[PDB]
Amino acid sequence: FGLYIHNDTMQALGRPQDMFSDTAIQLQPVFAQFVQNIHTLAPGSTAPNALEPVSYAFGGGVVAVGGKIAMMPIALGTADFMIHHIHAFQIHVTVLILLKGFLFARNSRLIPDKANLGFRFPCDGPGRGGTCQVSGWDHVFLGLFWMFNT
Amino acid sequence: TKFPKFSQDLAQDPTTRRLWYGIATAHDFETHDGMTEENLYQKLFATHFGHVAIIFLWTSSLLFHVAWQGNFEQWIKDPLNVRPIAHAIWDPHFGKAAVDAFTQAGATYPVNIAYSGVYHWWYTIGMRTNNDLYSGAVFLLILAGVFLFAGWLHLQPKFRPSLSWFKSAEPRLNHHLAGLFGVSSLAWTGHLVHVAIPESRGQHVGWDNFLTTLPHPEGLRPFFTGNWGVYAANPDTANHVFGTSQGAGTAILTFLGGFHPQTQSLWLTDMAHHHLAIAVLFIIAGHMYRTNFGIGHSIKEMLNAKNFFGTKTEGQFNLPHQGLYDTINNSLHFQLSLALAALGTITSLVAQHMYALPPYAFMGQDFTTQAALYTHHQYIAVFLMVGAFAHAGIFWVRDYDAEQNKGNVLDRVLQHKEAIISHLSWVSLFLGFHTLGLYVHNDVVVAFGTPEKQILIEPVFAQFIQASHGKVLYGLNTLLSNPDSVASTAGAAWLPGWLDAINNGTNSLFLTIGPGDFLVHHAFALGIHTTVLVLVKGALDARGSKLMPDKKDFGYAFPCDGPGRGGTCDISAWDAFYLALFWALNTVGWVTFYWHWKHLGIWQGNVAQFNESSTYLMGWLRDYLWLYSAQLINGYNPYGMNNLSVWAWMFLFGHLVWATGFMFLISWRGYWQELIETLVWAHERTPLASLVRWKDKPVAMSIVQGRLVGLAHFTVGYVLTYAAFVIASTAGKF
Amino acid sequence: MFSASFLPSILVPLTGLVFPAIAMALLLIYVEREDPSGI
Amino acid sequence: MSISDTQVFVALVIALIPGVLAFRLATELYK
Ligand SMILES: CC1=C(C/C=C(\C)CCC[C@H](C)CCC[C@H](C)CCCC(C)C)C(=O)c2ccccc2C1=O
Ligand code: SF4
Ligand code: SF4
Repeated sequence: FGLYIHNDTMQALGRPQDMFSDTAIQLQPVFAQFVQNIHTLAPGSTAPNALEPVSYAFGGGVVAVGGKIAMMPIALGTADFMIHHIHAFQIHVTVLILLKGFLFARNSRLIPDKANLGFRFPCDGPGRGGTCQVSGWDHVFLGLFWMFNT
Repeated sequence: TKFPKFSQDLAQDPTTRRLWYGIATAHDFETHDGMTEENLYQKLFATHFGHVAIIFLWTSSLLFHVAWQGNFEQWIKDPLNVRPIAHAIWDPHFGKAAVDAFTQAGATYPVNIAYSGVYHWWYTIGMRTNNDLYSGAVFLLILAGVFLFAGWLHLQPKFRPSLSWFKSAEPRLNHHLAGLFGVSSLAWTGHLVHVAIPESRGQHVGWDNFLTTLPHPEGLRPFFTGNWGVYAANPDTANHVFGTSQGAGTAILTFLGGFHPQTQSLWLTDMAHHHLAIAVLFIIAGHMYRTNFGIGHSIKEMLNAKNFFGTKTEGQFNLPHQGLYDTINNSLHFQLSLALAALGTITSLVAQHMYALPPYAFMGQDFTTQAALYTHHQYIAVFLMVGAFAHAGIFWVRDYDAEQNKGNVLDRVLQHKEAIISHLSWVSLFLGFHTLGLYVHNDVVVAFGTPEKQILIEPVFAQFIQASHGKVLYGLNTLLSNPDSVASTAGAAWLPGWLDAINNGTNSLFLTIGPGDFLVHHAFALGIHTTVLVLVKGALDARGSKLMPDKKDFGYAFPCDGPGRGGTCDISAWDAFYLALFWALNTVGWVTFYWHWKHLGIWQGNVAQFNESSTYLMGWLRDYLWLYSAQLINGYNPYGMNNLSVWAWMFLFGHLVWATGFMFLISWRGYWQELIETLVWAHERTPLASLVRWKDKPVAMSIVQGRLVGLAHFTVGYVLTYAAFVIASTAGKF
Repeated sequence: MFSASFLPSILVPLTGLVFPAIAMALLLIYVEREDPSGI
Repeated sequence: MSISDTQVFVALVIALIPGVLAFRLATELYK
């Protein structure tokens, strides 16, 4: 995200050469391209008794009908990178919240009575400062917010 | 107690023999005073490290030196004629025509010719310039140094491996047989397709351009689709020239088979496909045993299987095998003997798969190089095996427990050794008697003027196997001489080229034979038969004899057992080793001269002399003994010199040390001491020189040391002269 | 000669003669050492 | 082609790393 807003600032700052697409500073997801490629020429050798590729977004001809597209190969340039990476980002934080509630369900480093007390309860008084939202389903609250974003 | 410290005993004697015995034990570790197992194991670890380090240093030595003052590129331009360069020459004592008969290949300094043949192999690997091998030296040098330091590290306390870490085998097994060369041959294959084949086809691929250019234009297509015939694209043409592109090709893995019509060597693509095969084959062979993880074959308990399908067993193949698998892990002489025997065998095989399957270019035309290499490797091989038998013998005294092997297969061998040695003596006597009788038959019959009254045998079993491999010369129409049999549609999938090659028996590919080959091959049989005879006799007497059973406790040592019955000298368990060494030297001489005469007659095609004078031994010592030496004998003489004087000096030096050997062998230590007495008497009583005294009181030599020095002199005398003769003859006759 | 310097002219004698000399001298004085130290 | 003072160089890489490294690996075992 900070990379994203960096490029944002650069575009707003009359420094367009500091952008990150093909026409500027480079980065290219070669792995997806190569896997799609090795998928393109699959039939004949890997699939002898097979006529056309499995789909046409990887490779093949642009299949259509009328003045209306059915399927064409999809292009992965530069913008794919940060999009997939922020996908992974949010999935990571989601797992973080949920698994955190999972492990720290029965005993925390401060609350040793959680499972001794329940999993649906608001708080444990203003001890240690505050303790509100120390159950688990509030963890899943935050998690469902995050998965909404995702 | 200082010298020798490793034995407090030997430093308690004021006789010069101390020094003599001081330097004949420093590499017998387990005999030093006070060192248990793990000490020995760890220092053996380190010392083996040092050995491979100095091997690397040696390689760097030769390679840097040829990089310095050689003509490798001048050998690139005119390969089949330009001669390689060994190194520079520097001796003030030198002659006159030396500088006058040395400076060639455009050089102005006294160059030294090279014979080992690293140029051909290296260019085959695809080198072009001096800087290549310059950097090569520079970096394997640092490799050697780092390896040395690695050896040093494990000497520190916190880096001391465990004895159990040494006993556990299966990890070493898998790691070696899969991850030592399988992956390494994979890496070599990568170097082949990335560098070697391009340089063969004339394209230069350095250390930077290799990152962007491809092995094949169809590259990465069969990578993950499975049409591997695509990489078997258009092969190289019938006119291609290495290092050029005239009729080039764009095929990576081919199976052409036979030879390449220009280098008459193995095809490089066949080599790559071969290496790939064995690599993946060893990898699938890698996971074959059981590790610390919980699957596989438990070696020390696989053969601990004494039951299957009701009928239990006596073992695998129904023979006892229980209790010895710890020994291979207990002793070291056992593994050492196995390794030595294996190595010697495959070295002989190597020496045999060279003069028919040229691996590198220009190999066949340059006779002197390949000839020297062949006899070199075979000589290396012969007493390499004797090492195996000797260490087997010494294992039999040190590393052996009785009850642990009660009734297993070893004891059942020992129980009937007698018939073995008896029948072996029998076959030796038979073959010797009859071969000598047939020889002398020929000699007398030809010694009367009538040769038709003389026997000629004719071998046909080798003839049958020759045609049966696919030779047509004899026209028997069997098994690829019969182009219609059941197996006549099989073999290589590129057997046409192989057939063109083998039919073209013009090269060294299974040449015809006659009666002589029958004779000498039976001679070889005899030779190895008596050799193994004496060796196994010494081995199976490593414990004791009928008329001297105690020797098991006397040791693999001197014991003489003075004249009980007529004498008992030479009973000491490697007395046999001397005899075996003689019996091996004469055998290897026989065989290498046979090879030499064969290929010499093949050189100019005049096979008439061999077949004509192979029967009676007069012909042997007349046709090839002195009919090639005047080309060498007059290298120097009262009239002039040549570039061979040093080789005549080789001859004569060898003869001298040879006779010195006889001197040491015949006279014994009962005469060389009386005169040392009177010769000590002198210094005591002459004036103006009685000032000085003795560092140490001198005495005569020892017996075993006398035997050893005599044998050493004999062997060194034998080695030199024959080498000089062979290379001088090959380079003087072509 | 070639592109290298004089070195192959005189670097053999010291390796040929003097280094063996010191080698054997040090060795001989080593094989007579006192007790219990030695270098 | 051939070389220059760079051979004095390749001599200089020796006598510190390999030289005294081998010296130590020798003297470890108590002359
Ligand atoms: C000659 C001989 C001797 C006598 C051999 C002796 C005394 C050894 C020879 C003395 C030394 C080895 C001579 C070498 C001296 C060198 C000249 C000194 C070396 C110094 C240089 C390196 C500078 C025996 O003791 C013997 C014992 C049993 C069987 C046969 C024989 C036998 O044949
Ligand atoms: S910490 Fe806040 S939410 Fe929790 S009990 Fe106290 S006042 Fe209520
Ligand atoms: S050589 Fe002498 S000491 Fe040795 S066994 Fe024979 S007689 Fe006895």
